[PDB]
Amino acid sequence: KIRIRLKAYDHEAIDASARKIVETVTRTGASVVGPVPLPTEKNVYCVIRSPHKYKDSREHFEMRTHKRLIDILDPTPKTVDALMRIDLPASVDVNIQ
Amino acid sequence: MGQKINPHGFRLGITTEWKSRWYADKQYKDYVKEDVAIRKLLATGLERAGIADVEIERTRDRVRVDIHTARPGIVIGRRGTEADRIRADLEKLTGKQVQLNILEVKNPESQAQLVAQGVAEQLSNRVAFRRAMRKAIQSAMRQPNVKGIRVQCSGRLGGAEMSRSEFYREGRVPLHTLRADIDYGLYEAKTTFGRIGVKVWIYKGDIVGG
Amino acid sequence: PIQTVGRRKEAVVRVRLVPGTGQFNLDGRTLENYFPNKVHQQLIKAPLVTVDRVDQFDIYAHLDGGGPSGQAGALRLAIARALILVQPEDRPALKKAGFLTRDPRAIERKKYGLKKARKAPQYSKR
Amino acid sequence: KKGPFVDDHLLKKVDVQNEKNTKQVIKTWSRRSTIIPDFIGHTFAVHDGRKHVPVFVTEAMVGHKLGEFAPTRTFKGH
Amino acid sequence: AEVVVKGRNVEVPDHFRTYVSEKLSRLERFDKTIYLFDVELDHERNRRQRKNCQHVEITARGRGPVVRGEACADSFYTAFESAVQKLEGRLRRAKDRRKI
Amino acid sequence: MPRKGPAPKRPLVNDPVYGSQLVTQLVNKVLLEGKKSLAERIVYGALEQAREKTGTDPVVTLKRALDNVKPALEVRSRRVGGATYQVPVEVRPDRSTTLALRWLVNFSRQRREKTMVERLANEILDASNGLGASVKRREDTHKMAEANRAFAHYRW
Amino acid sequence: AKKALVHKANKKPKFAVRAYTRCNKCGRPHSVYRKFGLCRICLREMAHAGELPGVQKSSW
Amino acid sequence: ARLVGVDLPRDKRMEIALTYIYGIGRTRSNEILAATGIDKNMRTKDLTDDQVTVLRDYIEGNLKVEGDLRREVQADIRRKIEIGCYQGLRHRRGLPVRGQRTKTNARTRKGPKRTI
RNA sequence: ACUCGUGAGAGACUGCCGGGGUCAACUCGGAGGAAGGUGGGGAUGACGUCAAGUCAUCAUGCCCCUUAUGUCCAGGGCUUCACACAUGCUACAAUGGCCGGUACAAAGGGCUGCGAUGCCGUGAGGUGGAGCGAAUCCUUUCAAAGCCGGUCUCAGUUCGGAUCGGGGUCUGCAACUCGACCCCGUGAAGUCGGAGUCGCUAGUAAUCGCAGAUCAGCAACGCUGCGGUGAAUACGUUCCCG
Repeated sequence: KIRIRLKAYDHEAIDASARKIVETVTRTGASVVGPVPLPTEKNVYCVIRSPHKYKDSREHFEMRTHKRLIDILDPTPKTVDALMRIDLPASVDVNIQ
Repeated sequence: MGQKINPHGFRLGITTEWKSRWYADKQYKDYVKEDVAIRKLLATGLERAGIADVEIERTRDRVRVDIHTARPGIVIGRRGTEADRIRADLEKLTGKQVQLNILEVKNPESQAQLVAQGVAEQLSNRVAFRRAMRKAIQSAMRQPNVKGIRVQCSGRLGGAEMSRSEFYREGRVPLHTLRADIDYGLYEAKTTFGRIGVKVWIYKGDIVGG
Repeated sequence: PIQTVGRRKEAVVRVRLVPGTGQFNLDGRTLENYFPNKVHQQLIKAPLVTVDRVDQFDIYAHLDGGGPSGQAGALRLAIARALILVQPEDRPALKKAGFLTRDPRAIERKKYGLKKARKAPQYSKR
Repeated sequence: KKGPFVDDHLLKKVDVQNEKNTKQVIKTWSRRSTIIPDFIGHTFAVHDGRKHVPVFVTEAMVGHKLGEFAPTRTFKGH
Repeated sequence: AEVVVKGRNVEVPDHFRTYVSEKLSRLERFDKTIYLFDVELDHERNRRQRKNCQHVEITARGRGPVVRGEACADSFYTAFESAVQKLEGRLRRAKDRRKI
Repeated sequence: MPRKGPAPKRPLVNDPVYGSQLVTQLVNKVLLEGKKSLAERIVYGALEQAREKTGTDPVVTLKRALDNVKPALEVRSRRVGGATYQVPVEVRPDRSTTLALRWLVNFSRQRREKTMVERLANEILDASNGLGASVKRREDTHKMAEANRAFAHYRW
Repeated sequence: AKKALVHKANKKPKFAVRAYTRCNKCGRPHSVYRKFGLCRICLREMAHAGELPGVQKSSW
Repeated sequence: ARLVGVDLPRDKRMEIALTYIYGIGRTRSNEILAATGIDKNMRTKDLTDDQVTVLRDYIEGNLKVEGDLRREVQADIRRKIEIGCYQGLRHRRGLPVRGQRTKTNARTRKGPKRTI
């Protein structure tokens, strides 16, 4: 098995990217698990929004990390070539485990 | 005073895209540092040239630096002579290799950053400031298709001692509406008496385009 | 059969239909040994007392989240919507008494510049 | 108590001082250790930043780090 | 009568200490109700081919609750004089107004 | 929610063991904060000690003490023109039950029994006979109301 | 944020306790974050300009 | 009862009755009463003089008490006040020794308040 | 199949019925419905004010230093203390303390990091490395207040932990001035707090733990968040404040 776990910042780009992976492996023909949402991680960073003394009146900046999963069973190298062949959005990093 | 949040940072989730785009775990502080030194390296000669936008896409450690400007011809002088010099210095300052894409905006008077460029560069050049504000406007409203127009100039206007803010507009510029597609640009004039910070809001349209 | 999901503050409970002489299965425990407070004991059996099928209905439940009382109020909700899922003409009699309606009251967000949510730092102007 | 701190510059100097059986006033930077009882009898000019204070080392000094036989702050109040 | 004297951004001359003591000391005269006084001395206008605007703030916990009181003037002594005139009238009002 | 009119109040469930609005309301006014379960153990234990010292229904003893502390008139506060006037006003039912339970709990809390259960038991019993300090606070409140009857006219 | 200190916090120190963060863009010594390497002011201005990838203004 | 030198009260449990000596707190009571064998729940009225014997010989033998700790603590504080330490200076001036806050608090070392 | 995780979608519009409305807006009740009338909370600060804040985040006009007002290092200081204020935390006990047994969370964090079973300690921890770049491994299967039981009998106490002495562990080149944590002892003030004054209208107040950022270590009782248990009252605008 080749299990692809892809992470990104956009849910739209990771959904169309997962559509590219499902359309790719499904196009070459294999047994493939569809896109599974692993949930998130959020990094919340509270910033005192003042150059000088105003400890109250903050603004806090979050950080969304979207995690999608596609599990690949029964790999054939004509399918494995198209994995390293094209990645379209490139804001997505793909873990191959 | 006016506690107005930067609207490109107020709609950066909804309408306006990020300028820099990648994914980074445990490489992020390095990508930040390279992003900063790249934008400092693209400040000077491109601010002579007419720079508006500096996007950095970043693939598997190549890099892709893309610039939206208002004159392909000052950014690209002799082919490779003006392009590949700043490109090559981006290749040496970063520990990477640079694919520099350079492209023109269809209307320079449409972008709020370039309006702030032309206004503040006129205001360093000893022209009348109310005449300058009026020049940038009116013509901008028609140019392509804008609905909003807010030009605020603070600082030593005309070389006076008091720091008088000015406020000219035309049309509709709603900031609290999030389906606004507002371009925002503040650029700061450099006179001998000081610096005249110019803010320009440009409201293109109602269109979500979701 | 007929399951269900009852959602209180951050708790959640899952029950299922079943006909039998009185039994109550929580997470491996009995109802009198999982809820030792005897007031939540009313707070969950009150939908059974309204449409009076207190003994003629036994089913097991599994839960998650909350504390004691969030799981109690959640299990009230899941019994109630289960009693929709037994007989729909029990449904106007539940909703009339104050039932079938989960309480949307949750612990609200703490606000910056405050000790808690809705609590200012106590300020003595001079 | 794996190994207590030793002041290697003062350690080298102290050994030389006691091998020759010579006693000399020492202008010492070190506020950090009175490590061995080999330091007994040697006069230490402790440096609180601003001047050097002579300190005699006796048997009771073992276990007190060297700097604060000389204090760094001055207070009277009136 | 506990008298705390802070700057804001300013020297605090021995003339300012003594004068502060004597104006504010008027209040010790006739308002026995006093406790703590907190006195804080701002200095802007300065640096601008113009005359410095002083500001004095004074805090006063009476015996009971908390007065505050704020004054802006071209100089410091005239400002603290004025501030004590205001405070004296107020307090006797908070003395005043009552007595059936 | 004042100055907009009357605000809607939360409905209060009755007691499981005893079956009364007034028992549960006594529990929610026993609740030194956080521990409603421990408030229920104090109220329940105190009312079974009242069951021991009466041999009757405890809620009848509770409502008889609640009746014997319940006030009818309360004084207040309006200062017409430079003089503070104690003004007597008719007390609503919920206001009277609130003053009865709140006085009962607080002056049980001043009383010198060992635990809280013996305090609340002895205060419900002494308020049932009429010998607690809380009944003396009812008589002092009607003392201030009847002593200040004339100022009540304002119709306020 | 003097260039002797901006430059001195980037060399190899003679002890490992001596190496501190010091925000890269301006050189601000206090209130520096580790994931960004930016102080709170450069985080706020750069995150407002969309320059940092995917940190955005929060509301839950 | 009577013991090492502390007059025991009328009605206290043993793990509290041992605590009223200068060298013994709660944990030493839980270890002494485990080593010797006296029940911790025993009152002082119900205490046996042979239990005073075995308990007394144990806690004067393998542990120190009133005179040893008062002369030892006193001799160590005056030890560091004779040699000239900075903690000696803190015990001299009547200041907190651990280098803690002296500007507002540390009133338990300065003591009762005089206000100027 | 049930959750749950994250994608798309439906759903609250005075839409439906009754009454007031100038037959207008809108308001009082009812039904359906998970929710009823801006359902709850956020993010969102108009024109301007206050010469408010910041030339120490940064940028900068002008003036000043350039053999120092630059810069490199050791040591010291920013932690001093007769005081006064300010925000917090622990309390003054029985709705409590201490010992034993037992049940339920949410969110988070992790590479020269998080580090398990096992073994050595009384305990901080030591030895060791399973396993994890993590819905998986680790933070124990996660809590504490809760419940069941025993003891304490109102006392300056089995309340309270400040202080001080001895003895340690860990981090670091280095814990003296100046770190935290653990063990033994020590055992002070404090009996609900004058004038006053502050917060809060429902999952709120109150109380209970948990995580995070900064960080080798920590002055964290701070800050930002997460959930647990969970009240009272609002007659009403005369009075104080805006």
